[PDB]
Amino acid sequence: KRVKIAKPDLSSFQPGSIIKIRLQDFVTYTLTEFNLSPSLNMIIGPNGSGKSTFVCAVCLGLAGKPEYIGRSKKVEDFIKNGQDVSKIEITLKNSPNVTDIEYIDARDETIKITRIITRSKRRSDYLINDYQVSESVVKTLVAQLNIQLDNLCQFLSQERVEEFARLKSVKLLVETIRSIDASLLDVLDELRELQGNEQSLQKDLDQQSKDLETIKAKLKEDHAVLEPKLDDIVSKISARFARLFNNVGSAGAVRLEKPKDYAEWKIEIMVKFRDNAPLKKLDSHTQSGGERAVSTVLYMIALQEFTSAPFRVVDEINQGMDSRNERIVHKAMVENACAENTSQYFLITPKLLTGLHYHEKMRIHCVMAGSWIPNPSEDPKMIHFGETSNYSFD
Amino acid sequence: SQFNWFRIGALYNTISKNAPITDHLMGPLSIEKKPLSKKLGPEGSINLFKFIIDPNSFSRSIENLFYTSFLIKEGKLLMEHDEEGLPTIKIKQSISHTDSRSKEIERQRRRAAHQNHIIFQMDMPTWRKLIKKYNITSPFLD
Repeated sequence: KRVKIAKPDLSSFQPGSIIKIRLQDFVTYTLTEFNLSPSLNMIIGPNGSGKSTFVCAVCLGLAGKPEYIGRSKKVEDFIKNGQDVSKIEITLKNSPNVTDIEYIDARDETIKITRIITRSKRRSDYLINDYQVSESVVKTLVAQLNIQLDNLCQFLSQERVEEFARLKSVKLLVETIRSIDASLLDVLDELRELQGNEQSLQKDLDQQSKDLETIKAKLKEDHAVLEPKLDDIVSKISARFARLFNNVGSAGAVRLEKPKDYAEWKIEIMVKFRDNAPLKKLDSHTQSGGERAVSTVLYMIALQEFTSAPFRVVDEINQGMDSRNERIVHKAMVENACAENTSQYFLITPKLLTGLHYHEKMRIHCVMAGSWIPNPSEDPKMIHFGETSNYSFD
Repeated sequence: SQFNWFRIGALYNTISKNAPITDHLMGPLSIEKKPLSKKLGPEGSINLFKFIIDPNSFSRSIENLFYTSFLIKEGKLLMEHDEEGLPTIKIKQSISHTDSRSKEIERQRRRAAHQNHIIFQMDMPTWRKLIKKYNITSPFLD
């Protein structure tokens, strides 16, 4: 019978994932379709061939702007040279937990978000299930899906990779305290400053005697409330760090050192991937680039299940790190993809690596074109790039 | 450390599993270096003049505008002229086209057409005026 493409049933796919992506009127790709695996995604292709352009278009489709991803803004690059409008369509699973939606019911399972870029018009106009809206609606939807673009944890770019490369313990403390509500740290800092000034008044005294007891009682109560939650969080993240570093054959844990002063609490990362390198904080100059990249990627992965973001985006990651650290981080990615209901990562491989391991759960996508291959628009079966389940029935 | 962990271990690897066991002495030690609107139905239409006013509440007009508010964001709302010459409130079907730009073409088509903002639809004098003739007015949505 007639060949039928696999049904893009969003119920089977995990919530927040993307099944089919439509790319219209872009550089060297005017008519393209992409299918993304529910577990994890792999795209193979040289940098500058449109794969990075396609990923950036997907990012901009969901209330994304070029200057909000930590990179230069080039709207004209997306628009096909000659064509007036360039269009990206992205479909996600829908759940009755997000408000301010147009035309789509809560019980509905489909959210279609379309972004169009044109030269003549300079405005932020998006589409929700093919209905024109301002960027505010799509932005608040993205906020209500627990996914963030400005934050570097959910989305990783080349500038963000560089920023993670030289990362201080204070930044680790900041990101830990921003993941959970940051009011607790502010309150404890206020109480510790109150303790300091009360102790200063006490040595000055050496009305004042009535103080330093209620203050210390309040400080003890706040510390007692604060301690178990961060203790269990630190234990969990350290366990995840160890279970992600086991494949490297190294021992490491994310420890939260807590001096007497609450603001002096810092984050320590234990490194064992290289025997010569002693146990110290992550830094680019002393350690090798590949091992540091693997460590920070694993640290990103550890803070994914706890987060409610539907997926995480990493860019310029599969580019070779010594062909050994990159191999072990690919093995870690395979192991993570073995677990079900995991976030979908849009992988970028600017440089080809010999003997890459391909898990059955993940699928590779190729965007390269051949001279003997007919034009994608004229060939009905060539519109899909790097997809094999489309040809087979269902 | 109370139970026989050897007797069971002695039964295994000996009675069953027929597993070869060898000392394998340290021979390599000595290696030689070898040197949203599902319920509604479209066709009905009625005047809007008491569709807004409710003796119970003044805000009833806002919820009538709330029906438009869901349609304001894309602007698909358009009410048609009746004998009075002004737009008349009616229900709208769900509409869908082929691609995301096809509906966009649809919306800018309606913007190009003449728009019904010559007179703000809800005005005080005429509502009383129609009440006196036929006392019909009335809201169809509540």
